[PDB]
Amino acid sequence: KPSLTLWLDDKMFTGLINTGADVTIIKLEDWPPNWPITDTLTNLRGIGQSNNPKQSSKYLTWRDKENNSGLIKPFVIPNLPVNLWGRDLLSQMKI
Repeated sequence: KPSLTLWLDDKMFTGLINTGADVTIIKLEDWPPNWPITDTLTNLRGIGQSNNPKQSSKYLTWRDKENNSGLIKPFVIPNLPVNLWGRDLLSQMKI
């Protein structure tokens, strides 16, 4: 399958598996507005400073449906049409 549903802290998210990227990206529309984000100067692949990318301020706990768990600190961007799981997350999971 091409997509994966997981929990980040206390919310479920679905996204495409994006093993080509080292970092995970959540679309701003799915980002809970009470969760802290901070502007990032990090140079993301394919994303320009003018998109004003942000990063989760804290690490989030991820869980899968088997209660395997880890931590990721995803980037968050506007006008992204799907959530994209990167290697930061995928290398922690049994796949």
